[PDB]
Amino acid sequence: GAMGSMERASLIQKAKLAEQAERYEDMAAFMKGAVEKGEELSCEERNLLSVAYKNVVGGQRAAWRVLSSIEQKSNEEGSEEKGPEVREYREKVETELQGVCDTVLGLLDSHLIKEAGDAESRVFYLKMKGDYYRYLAEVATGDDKKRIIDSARSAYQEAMDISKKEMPPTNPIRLGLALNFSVFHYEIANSPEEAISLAKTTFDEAMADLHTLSEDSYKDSTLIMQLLRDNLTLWT
Amino acid sequence: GAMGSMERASLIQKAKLAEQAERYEDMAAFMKGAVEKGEELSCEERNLLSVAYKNVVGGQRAAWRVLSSIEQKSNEEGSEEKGPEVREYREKVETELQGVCDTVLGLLDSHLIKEAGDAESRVFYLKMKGDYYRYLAEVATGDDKKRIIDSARSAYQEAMDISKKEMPPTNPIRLGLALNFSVFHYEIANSPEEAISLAKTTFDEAMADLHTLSEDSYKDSTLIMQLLRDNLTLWT
Amino acid sequence: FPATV
Amino acid sequence: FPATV
Ligand SMILES: [Ca+2]
Ligand SMILES: [Ca+2]
Ligand SMILES: [Ca+2]
Ligand SMILES: [Ca+2]
Ligand SMILES: [Ca+2]
Ligand SMILES: [Ca+2]
Ligand SMILES: [Ca+2]
Ligand SMILES: [Ca+2]
Ligand SMILES: [Cl-]
Ligand SMILES: [Cl-]
Repeated sequence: GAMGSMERASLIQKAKLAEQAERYEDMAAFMKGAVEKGEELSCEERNLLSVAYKNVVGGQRAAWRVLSSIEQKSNEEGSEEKGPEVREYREKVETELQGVCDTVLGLLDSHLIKEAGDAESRVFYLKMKGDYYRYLAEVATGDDKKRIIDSARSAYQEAMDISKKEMPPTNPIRLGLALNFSVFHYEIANSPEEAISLAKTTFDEAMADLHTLSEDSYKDSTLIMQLLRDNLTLWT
Repeated sequence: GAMGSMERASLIQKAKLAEQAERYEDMAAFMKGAVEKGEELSCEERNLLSVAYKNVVGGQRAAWRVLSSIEQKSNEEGSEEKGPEVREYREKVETELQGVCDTVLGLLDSHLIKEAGDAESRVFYLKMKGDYYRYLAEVATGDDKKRIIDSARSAYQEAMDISKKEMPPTNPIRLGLALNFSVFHYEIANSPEEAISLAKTTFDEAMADLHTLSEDSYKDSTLIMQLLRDNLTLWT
Repeated sequence: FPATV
Repeated sequence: FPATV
Protein backbone atom coordinates (compact mmCIF):
# COMPACT_ATOMS: atom_id res chain seq x y z
CA GLY A 1 0.00 0.00 0.00
CA ALA A 2 1.12 3.49 0.98
CA MET A 3 3.83 1.79 3.05
CA GLY A 4 4.83 -0.67 0.32
CA SER A 5 8.19 0.99 -0.27
CA MET A 6 9.28 1.11 3.40
CA GLU A 7 11.24 -1.72 5.04
CA ARG A 8 9.37 -3.91 7.54
CA ALA A 9 11.93 -3.13 10.25
CA SER A 10 11.65 0.63 9.59
CA LEU A 11 7.85 0.44 9.89
CA ILE A 12 8.20 -1.28 13.28
CA GLN A 13 10.80 1.26 14.43
CA LYS A 14 8.56 4.15 13.37
CA ALA A 15 5.50 2.59 15.07
CA LYS A 16 7.47 2.64 18.32
CA LEU A 17 8.42 6.31 17.77
CA ALA A 18 4.81 7.18 16.97
CA GLU A 19 3.74 5.52 20.23
CA GLN A 20 6.23 7.64 22.19
CA ALA A 21 4.87 10.75 20.44
CA GLU A 22 1.22 9.70 21.03
CA ARG A 23 0.64 9.72 17.26
CA TYR A 24 -1.67 6.73 17.21
CA GLU A 25 -3.08 7.22 13.68
CA ASP A 26 0.51 7.18 12.38
CA MET A 27 1.30 4.17 14.59
CA ALA A 28 -1.67 2.28 13.14
CA ALA A 29 -0.69 3.11 9.55
CA PHE A 30 2.87 1.90 10.17
CA MET A 31 1.62 -1.34 11.71
CA LYS A 32 -0.86 -1.91 8.88
CA GLY A 33 2.09 -1.59 6.54
CA ALA A 34 4.09 -4.06 8.60
CA VAL A 35 1.26 -6.62 8.59
CA GLU A 36 0.89 -6.26 4.81
CA LYS A 37 4.49 -7.38 4.38
CA GLY A 38 3.02 -10.86 4.80
CA GLU A 39 5.23 -12.22 7.59
CA GLU A 40 3.86 -13.38 10.94
CA LEU A 41 4.10 -10.90 13.87
CA SER A 42 6.12 -11.41 17.02
CA CYS A 43 4.57 -10.88 20.43
CA GLU A 44 5.97 -7.36 20.66
CA GLU A 45 4.76 -6.57 17.12
CA ARG A 46 1.23 -7.82 17.76
CA ASN A 47 1.16 -5.61 20.87
CA LEU A 48 2.08 -2.57 18.73
CA LEU A 49 -0.72 -3.40 16.30
CA SER A 50 -3.29 -3.72 19.07
CA VAL A 51 -2.21 -0.59 20.96
CA ALA A 52 -2.33 1.55 17.84
CA TYR A 53 -5.83 0.56 16.73
CA LYS A 54 -7.20 0.47 20.28
CA ASN A 55 -6.27 4.11 20.74
CA VAL A 56 -7.59 5.19 17.31
CA VAL A 57 -10.95 3.41 17.71
CA GLY A 58 -11.12 4.44 21.38
CA GLY A 59 -11.09 8.10 20.40
CA GLN A 60 -13.75 7.45 17.74
CA ARG A 61 -15.96 5.59 20.22
CA ALA A 62 -15.72 8.43 22.75
CA ALA A 63 -16.64 11.00 20.05
CA TRP A 64 -19.52 8.83 18.82
CA ARG A 65 -20.93 8.61 22.33
CA VAL A 66 -20.85 12.40 22.71
CA LEU A 67 -22.60 12.94 19.41
CA SER A 68 -25.16 10.16 19.99
CA SER A 69 -26.12 11.73 23.33
CA ILE A 70 -26.61 15.15 21.69
CA GLU A 71 -28.69 13.49 18.98
CA GLN A 72 -30.86 11.66 21.51
CA LYS A 73 -31.50 14.94 23.33
CA SER A 74 -32.43 16.66 20.06
CA ASN A 75 -35.18 14.05 19.62
CA GLU A 76 -36.85 14.58 23.03
CA GLU A 77 -40.21 16.22 23.76
CA GLY A 78 -39.83 20.02 23.74
CA SER A 79 -36.55 20.03 21.80
CA GLU A 80 -36.31 22.75 19.14
CA GLU A 81 -35.66 21.57 15.58
CA LYS A 82 -32.03 22.22 14.58
CA GLY A 83 -31.91 20.48 11.20
CA PRO A 84 -29.96 17.47 9.88
CA GLU A 85 -26.49 18.49 11.07
CA VAL A 86 -26.27 16.50 14.35
CA ARG A 87 -27.35 13.29 12.58
CA GLU A 88 -25.05 14.00 9.61
CA TYR A 89 -22.01 14.54 11.83
CA ARG A 90 -22.76 11.51 14.06
CA GLU A 91 -23.06 9.53 10.80
CA LYS A 92 -19.68 10.86 9.60
CA VAL A 93 -17.91 9.79 12.78
CA GLU A 94 -19.75 6.46 12.77
CA THR A 95 -18.69 5.74 9.18
CA GLU A 96 -15.04 6.53 10.05
CA LEU A 97 -15.25 4.20 13.08
CA GLN A 98 -16.75 1.42 10.99
CA GLY A 99 -13.96 1.90 8.46
CA VAL A 100 -11.26 1.45 11.10
CA CYS A 101 -12.99 -1.68 12.39
CA ASP A 102 -13.25 -3.04 8.85
CA THR A 103 -9.54 -2.32 8.34
CA VAL A 104 -8.53 -4.28 11.46
CA LEU A 105 -10.90 -7.14 10.67
CA GLY A 106 -9.43 -7.21 7.19
CA LEU A 107 -5.88 -7.58 8.50
CA LEU A 108 -7.00 -10.39 10.79
CA ASP A 109 -8.73 -12.16 7.87
CA SER A 110 -5.88 -11.51 5.39
CA HIS A 111 -3.99 -13.33 6.79
CA LEU A 112 -3.04 -13.07 10.47
CA ILE A 113 -5.53 -15.57 11.93
CA LYS A 114 -5.06 -18.33 9.39
CA GLU A 115 -1.27 -18.37 9.80
CA ALA A 116 -1.42 -18.22 13.62
CA GLY A 117 -0.90 -21.73 14.97
CA ASP A 118 0.45 -21.15 18.43
CA ALA A 119 -2.22 -20.78 21.06
CA GLU A 120 -0.95 -17.43 22.31
CA SER A 121 -1.00 -15.84 18.85
CA ARG A 122 -4.27 -17.36 17.74
CA VAL A 123 -6.07 -16.35 20.93
CA PHE A 124 -4.67 -12.82 20.73
CA TYR A 125 -6.00 -12.34 17.20
CA LEU A 126 -9.36 -13.97 17.89
CA LYS A 127 -9.82 -11.67 20.90
CA MET A 128 -9.13 -8.74 18.57
CA LYS A 129 -11.70 -10.09 16.11
CA GLY A 130 -14.30 -10.25 18.88
CA ASP A 131 -13.41 -6.75 20.12
CA TYR A 132 -13.74 -5.07 16.72
CA TYR A 133 -17.03 -6.82 15.94
CA ARG A 134 -18.13 -5.62 19.40
CA TYR A 135 -17.27 -2.05 18.44
CA LEU A 136 -19.30 -2.49 15.22
CA ALA A 137 -22.17 -3.82 17.35
CA GLU A 138 -22.10 -0.72 19.58
CA VAL A 139 -23.16 1.45 16.62
CA ALA A 140 -25.29 -1.08 14.68
CA THR A 141 -29.03 -0.45 14.33
CA GLY A 142 -30.10 -2.13 11.09
CA ASP A 143 -30.84 -5.57 9.70
CA ASP A 144 -27.24 -6.77 10.23
CA LYS A 145 -27.01 -6.04 13.99
CA LYS A 146 -27.85 -9.61 14.97
CA ARG A 147 -25.25 -10.97 12.53
CA ILE A 148 -22.58 -8.57 13.87
CA ILE A 149 -23.29 -9.67 17.45
CA ASP A 150 -23.06 -13.30 16.42
CA SER A 151 -19.72 -12.67 14.68
CA ALA A 152 -18.33 -11.15 17.89
CA ARG A 153 -19.68 -14.02 19.97
CA SER A 154 -18.24 -16.66 17.64
CA ALA A 155 -14.76 -15.13 17.68
CA TYR A 156 -14.70 -14.76 21.45
CA GLN A 157 -15.99 -18.30 21.92
CA GLU A 158 -13.29 -19.84 19.70
CA ALA A 159 -10.68 -17.82 21.63
CA MET A 160 -12.13 -19.00 24.96
CA ASP A 161 -12.10 -22.63 23.86
CA ILE A 162 -8.43 -22.51 22.88
CA SER A 163 -7.41 -20.51 25.94
CA LYS A 164 -9.03 -22.99 28.34
CA LYS A 165 -7.29 -25.97 26.69
CA GLU A 166 -3.87 -24.43 26.11
CA MET A 167 -3.16 -21.64 28.63
CA PRO A 168 -3.00 -21.48 32.46
CA PRO A 169 -5.86 -19.66 34.23
CA THR A 170 -3.46 -16.83 35.19
CA ASN A 171 -2.26 -16.18 31.66
CA PRO A 172 -2.76 -12.45 30.92
CA ILE A 173 -4.17 -13.00 27.42
CA ARG A 174 -6.67 -15.54 28.80
CA LEU A 175 -7.65 -13.10 31.55
CA GLY A 176 -8.07 -10.14 29.23
CA LEU A 177 -10.10 -12.21 26.78
CA ALA A 178 -12.45 -13.24 29.58
CA LEU A 179 -12.70 -9.64 30.85
CA ASN A 180 -13.74 -8.42 27.41
CA PHE A 181 -16.07 -11.33 26.62
CA SER A 182 -17.78 -10.70 29.96
CA VAL A 183 -18.28 -7.04 28.92
CA PHE A 184 -19.71 -8.28 25.60
CA HIS A 185 -22.26 -10.32 27.51
CA TYR A 186 -23.25 -7.40 29.74
CA GLU A 187 -23.25 -4.49 27.29
CA ILE A 188 -23.99 -6.08 23.89
CA ALA A 189 -25.74 -9.45 24.34
CA ASN A 190 -28.15 -8.39 27.12
CA SER A 191 -26.83 -11.23 29.29
CA PRO A 192 -25.71 -9.64 32.59
CA GLU A 193 -25.91 -12.93 34.53
CA GLU A 194 -23.54 -14.59 32.04
CA ALA A 195 -21.24 -11.56 32.32
CA ILE A 196 -21.13 -11.82 36.11
CA SER A 197 -20.67 -15.60 36.15
CA LEU A 198 -17.80 -15.41 33.69
CA ALA A 199 -16.00 -12.63 35.55
CA LYS A 200 -16.33 -14.40 38.90
CA THR A 201 -15.28 -17.86 37.62
CA THR A 202 -12.31 -16.33 35.80
CA PHE A 203 -11.21 -14.40 38.90
CA ASP A 204 -11.53 -17.42 41.18
CA GLU A 205 -9.66 -19.81 38.90
CA ALA A 206 -6.86 -17.29 38.54
CA MET A 207 -6.65 -16.76 42.31
CA ALA A 208 -6.10 -20.49 42.81
CA ASP A 209 -3.13 -20.57 40.39
CA LEU A 210 -1.28 -17.44 41.59
CA HIS A 211 0.99 -19.56 43.81
CA THR A 212 2.77 -20.90 40.69
CA LEU A 213 3.90 -17.45 39.52
CA SER A 214 7.03 -15.35 39.75
CA GLU A 215 6.88 -11.85 41.29
CA ASP A 216 6.63 -10.24 37.84
CA SER A 217 4.01 -12.67 36.47
CA TYR A 218 2.04 -12.24 39.67
CA LYS A 219 1.97 -8.48 39.15
CA ASP A 220 0.58 -8.83 35.61
CA SER A 221 -2.10 -11.38 36.49
CA THR A 222 -3.27 -9.54 39.64
CA LEU A 223 -3.62 -6.28 37.75
CA ILE A 224 -6.06 -7.84 35.31
CA MET A 225 -7.84 -9.69 38.10
CA GLN A 226 -8.47 -6.27 39.68
CA LEU A 227 -10.26 -5.19 36.48
CA LEU A 228 -12.52 -8.26 36.74
CA ARG A 229 -13.26 -7.28 40.36
CA ASP A 230 -13.94 -3.66 39.37
CA ASN A 231 -16.52 -4.79 36.81
CA LEU A 232 -18.13 -7.16 39.31
CA THR A 233 -18.38 -4.25 41.77
CA LEU A 234 -20.01 -2.09 39.10
CA TRP A 235 -22.51 -4.84 38.25
CA THR A 236 -23.48 -6.07 41.73
CA GLY B 1 -13.06 23.28 -1.30
CA ALA B 2 -14.10 19.98 0.25
CA MET B 3 -16.67 21.98 2.22
CA GLY B 4 -17.87 24.01 -0.77
CA SER B 5 -21.25 22.30 -0.88
CA MET B 6 -22.09 22.73 2.82
CA GLU B 7 -23.95 25.78 4.15
CA ARG B 8 -21.94 28.30 6.17
CA ALA B 9 -24.32 27.95 9.13
CA SER B 10 -24.06 24.13 9.02
CA LEU B 11 -20.24 24.35 9.04
CA ILE B 12 -20.39 26.55 12.15
CA GLN B 13 -22.89 24.22 13.83
CA LYS B 14 -20.71 21.20 13.07
CA ALA B 15 -17.56 22.98 14.31
CA LYS B 16 -19.30 23.41 17.66
CA LEU B 17 -20.27 19.71 17.72
CA ALA B 18 -16.71 18.71 16.82
CA GLU B 19 -15.44 20.83 19.72
CA GLN B 20 -17.79 19.04 22.14
CA ALA B 21 -16.53 15.69 20.78
CA GLU B 22 -12.86 16.80 20.97
CA ARG B 23 -12.52 16.22 17.21
CA TYR B 24 -10.23 19.16 16.57
CA GLU B 25 -9.06 18.15 13.06
CA ASP B 26 -12.73 18.02 12.01
CA MET B 27 -13.39 21.32 13.79
CA ALA B 28 -10.52 22.96 11.90
CA ALA B 29 -11.73 21.61 8.54
CA PHE B 30 -15.25 22.92 9.20
CA MET B 31 -13.92 26.35 10.17
CA LYS B 32 -11.64 26.48 7.12
CA GLY B 33 -14.73 25.83 5.05
CA ALA B 34 -16.60 28.59 6.85
CA VAL B 35 -13.80 31.11 6.27
CA GLU B 36 -13.67 30.18 2.57
CA LYS B 37 -17.30 31.25 2.23
CA GLY B 38 -15.82 34.75 2.02
CA GLU B 39 -17.84 36.51 4.72
CA GLU B 40 -16.26 38.15 7.77
CA LEU B 41 -16.30 36.14 11.04
CA SER B 42 -18.11 37.11 14.21
CA CYS B 43 -16.34 37.09 17.54
CA GLU B 44 -17.70 33.64 18.39
CA GLU B 45 -16.73 32.33 14.93
CA ARG B 46 -13.16 33.64 15.14
CA ASN B 47 -12.88 31.92 18.54
CA LEU B 48 -13.92 28.61 16.93
CA LEU B 49 -11.29 29.05 14.23
CA SER B 50 -8.55 29.77 16.75
CA VAL B 51 -9.48 26.96 19.15
CA ALA B 52 -9.56 24.37 16.38
CA TYR B 53 -6.15 25.17 14.91
CA LYS B 54 -4.55 25.78 18.31
CA ASN B 55 -5.43 22.25 19.36
CA VAL B 56 -4.33 20.67 16.05
CA VAL B 57 -0.96 22.48 15.96
CA GLY B 58 -0.55 22.00 19.72
CA GLY B 59 -0.62 18.23 19.30
CA GLN B 60 1.85 18.47 16.41
CA ARG B 61 4.21 20.66 18.43
CA ALA B 62 4.15 18.23 21.36
CA ALA B 63 4.90 15.29 19.03
CA TRP B 64 7.69 17.23 17.30
CA ARG B 65 9.33 17.97 20.63
CA VAL B 66 9.29 14.27 21.58
CA LEU B 67 10.83 13.25 18.29
CA SER B 68 13.40 16.07 18.28
CA SER B 69 14.59 15.00 21.74
CA ILE B 70 14.99 11.37 20.60
CA GLU B 71 16.88 12.61 17.55
CA GLN B 72 19.20 14.78 19.62
CA LYS B 73 19.97 11.80 21.87
CA SER B 74 20.69 9.62 18.83
CA ASN B 75 23.40 12.11 17.83
CA GLU B 76 25.29 12.09 21.17
CA GLU B 77 28.69 10.56 21.91
CA GLY B 78 28.34 6.79 22.48
CA SER B 79 24.93 6.52 20.78
CA GLU B 80 24.54 3.43 18.58
CA GLU B 81 23.64 4.08 14.93
CA LYS B 82 19.96 3.30 14.27
CA GLY B 83 19.61 4.53 10.69
CA PRO B 84 17.57 7.32 9.07
CA GLU B 85 14.19 6.50 10.63
CA VAL B 86 14.17 8.96 13.58
CA ARG B 87 15.11 11.86 11.29
CA GLU B 88 12.63 10.74 8.61
CA TYR B 89 9.74 10.55 11.08
CA ARG B 90 10.62 13.86 12.78
CA GLU B 91 10.70 15.34 9.25
CA LYS B 92 7.26 13.86 8.49
CA VAL B 93 5.70 15.40 11.59
CA GLU B 94 7.51 18.68 10.96
CA THR B 95 6.22 18.87 7.38
CA GLU B 96 2.63 18.24 8.59
CA LEU B 97 3.03 20.98 11.23
CA GLN B 98 4.37 23.42 8.65
CA GLY B 99 1.43 22.58 6.42
CA VAL B 100 -1.09 23.43 9.13
CA CYS B 101 0.71 26.71 9.83
CA ASP B 102 0.72 27.53 6.11
CA THR B 103 -3.01 26.76 5.96
CA VAL B 104 -3.82 29.17 8.81
CA LEU B 105 -1.53 31.87 7.46
CA GLY B 106 -3.22 31.43 4.11
CA LEU B 107 -6.68 32.01 5.58
CA LEU B 108 -5.42 35.11 7.35
CA ASP B 109 -3.90 36.43 4.09
CA SER B 110 -6.90 35.43 1.93
CA HIS B 111 -8.71 37.45 3.17
CA LEU B 112 -9.41 37.74 6.90
CA ILE B 113 -6.84 40.41 7.81
CA LYS B 114 -7.49 42.77 4.92
CA GLU B 115 -11.25 42.90 5.57
CA ALA B 116 -10.84 43.31 9.35
CA GLY B 117 -11.29 46.98 10.20
CA ASP B 118 -12.41 46.93 13.79
CA ALA B 119 -9.57 46.94 16.26
CA GLU B 120 -10.74 43.81 18.08
CA SER B 121 -10.91 41.73 14.89
CA ARG B 122 -7.72 43.05 13.36
CA VAL B 123 -5.71 42.52 16.54
CA PHE B 124 -7.11 39.00 16.95
CA TYR B 125 -6.01 38.00 13.45
CA LEU B 126 -2.62 39.70 13.67
CA LYS B 127 -1.95 37.86 16.96
CA MET B 128 -2.78 34.63 15.13
CA LYS B 129 -0.38 35.58 12.34
CA GLY B 130 2.39 36.14 14.88
CA ASP B 131 1.61 32.87 16.67
CA TYR B 132 1.71 30.70 13.55
CA TYR B 133 4.94 32.30 12.31
CA ARG B 134 6.27 31.62 15.82
CA TYR B 135 5.37 27.95 15.46
CA LEU B 136 7.18 27.90 12.09
CA ALA B 137 10.17 29.51 13.81
CA GLU B 138 10.27 26.78 16.47
CA VAL B 139 11.15 24.20 13.79
CA ALA B 140 13.13 26.40 11.37
CA THR B 141 16.84 25.71 10.88
CA GLY B 142 17.69 26.88 7.36
CA ASP B 143 18.32 30.07 5.43
CA ASP B 144 14.75 31.36 6.01
CA LYS B 145 14.78 31.19 9.84
CA LYS B 146 15.66 34.87 10.22
CA ARG B 147 12.90 35.86 7.79
CA ILE B 148 10.34 33.70 9.64
CA ILE B 149 11.28 35.31 12.96
CA ASP B 150 10.96 38.75 11.43
CA SER B 151 7.51 37.88 10.02
CA ALA B 152 6.35 36.86 13.50
CA ARG B 153 7.81 40.00 15.04
CA SER B 154 6.21 42.28 12.45
CA ALA B 155 2.75 40.78 12.94
CA TYR B 156 2.94 40.98 16.72
CA GLN B 157 4.24 44.54 16.58
CA GLU B 158 1.39 45.76 14.34
CA ALA B 159 -1.08 44.05 16.71
CA MET B 160 0.58 45.71 19.73
CA ASP B 161 0.47 49.13 18.11
CA ILE B 162 -3.27 48.88 17.39
CA SER B 163 -4.07 47.37 20.78
CA LYS B 164 -2.31 50.17 22.67
CA LYS B 165 -4.17 52.88 20.72
CA GLU B 166 -7.61 51.28 20.60
CA MET B 167 -8.14 48.90 23.54
CA PRO B 168 -8.05 49.31 27.36
CA PRO B 169 -5.07 47.76 29.18
CA THR B 170 -7.39 45.12 30.70
CA ASN B 171 -8.82 43.96 27.40
CA PRO B 172 -8.34 40.15 27.19
CA ILE B 173 -7.17 40.17 23.56
CA ARG B 174 -4.59 42.87 24.38
CA LEU B 175 -3.43 40.87 27.40
CA GLY B 176 -3.15 37.59 25.52
CA LEU B 177 -1.29 39.26 22.66
CA ALA B 178 1.23 40.69 25.11
CA LEU B 179 1.58 37.32 26.88
CA ASN B 180 2.40 35.60 23.61
CA PHE B 181 4.66 38.34 22.24
CA SER B 182 6.59 38.21 25.52
CA VAL B 183 7.03 34.43 25.00
CA PHE B 184 8.24 35.16 21.45
CA HIS B 185 10.90 37.45 22.86
CA TYR B 186 12.04 34.88 25.43
CA GLU B 187 11.90 31.65 23.44
CA ILE B 188 12.41 32.71 19.80
CA ALA B 189 14.17 36.10 19.63
CA ASN B 190 16.76 35.45 22.37
CA SER B 191 15.57 38.59 24.18
CA PRO B 192 14.68 37.51 27.75
CA GLU B 193 14.99 41.05 29.17
CA GLU B 194 12.45 42.34 26.62
CA ALA B 195 10.19 39.39 27.49
CA ILE B 196 10.33 40.21 31.20
CA SER B 197 9.85 43.95 30.71
CA LEU B 198 6.82 43.42 28.49
CA ALA B 199 5.17 40.95 30.86
CA LYS B 200 5.71 43.19 33.89
CA THR B 201 4.56 46.43 32.18
CA THR B 202 1.49 44.67 30.80
CA PHE B 203 0.60 43.22 34.23
CA ASP B 204 1.05 46.55 36.00
CA GLU B 205 -0.97 48.58 33.52
CA ALA B 206 -3.78 46.05 33.72
CA MET B 207 -3.73 46.08 37.53
CA ALA B 208 -4.27 49.85 37.51
CA ASP B 209 -7.39 49.58 35.31
CA LEU B 210 -9.15 46.67 37.08
CA HIS B 211 -11.27 49.11 39.10
CA THR B 212 -13.27 49.98 35.94
CA LEU B 213 -14.45 46.40 35.37
CA SER B 214 -17.55 44.38 36.11
CA GLU B 215 -17.28 41.14 38.14
CA ASP B 216 -17.25 39.03 34.96
CA SER B 217 -14.74 41.22 33.07
CA TYR B 218 -12.56 41.27 36.17
CA LYS B 219 -12.51 37.47 36.21
CA ASP B 220 -11.35 37.29 32.57
CA SER B 221 -8.63 39.92 32.89
CA THR B 222 -7.25 38.56 36.19
CA LEU B 223 -7.01 35.05 34.79
CA ILE B 224 -4.75 36.23 31.99
CA MET B 225 -2.79 38.46 34.35
CA GLN B 226 -2.04 35.31 36.38
CA LEU B 227 -0.46 33.76 33.26
CA LEU B 228 1.80 36.82 32.92
CA ARG B 229 2.77 36.38 36.58
CA ASP B 230 3.40 32.65 36.09
CA ASN B 231 5.81 33.38 33.23
CA LEU B 232 7.56 36.09 35.24
CA THR B 233 8.00 33.57 38.09
CA LEU B 234 9.46 31.03 35.66
CA TRP B 235 11.88 33.61 34.25
CA THR B 236 13.06 35.34 37.44
CA PHE C 1 -18.30 2.19 31.25
CA PRO C 2 -16.82 -1.19 32.30
CA ALA C 3 -13.13 -2.05 31.99
CA THR C 4 -11.73 -3.74 28.87
CA VAL C 5 -8.16 -4.33 27.71
CA PHE D 1 7.25 25.65 28.67
CA PRO D 2 5.83 29.15 29.30
CA ALA D 3 2.13 29.98 29.10
CA THR D 4 0.52 31.19 25.86
CA VAL D 5 -3.13 31.62 24.87
CA1 LIG E 1 12.76 -5.92 3.00
CA1 LIG F 1 -24.64 4.62 9.76
CA1 LIG G 1 2.26 -19.97 11.70
CA1 LIG H 1 0.31 -23.93 27.14
CA1 LIG I 1 -25.63 29.64 1.62
CA1 LIG J 1 12.18 20.04 7.40
CA1 LIG K 1 -14.65 44.77 7.44
CA1 LIG L 1 -11.71 50.96 21.97
CL1 LIG M 1 -20.73 15.99 8.45
CL1 LIG N 1 8.25 8.61 8.04
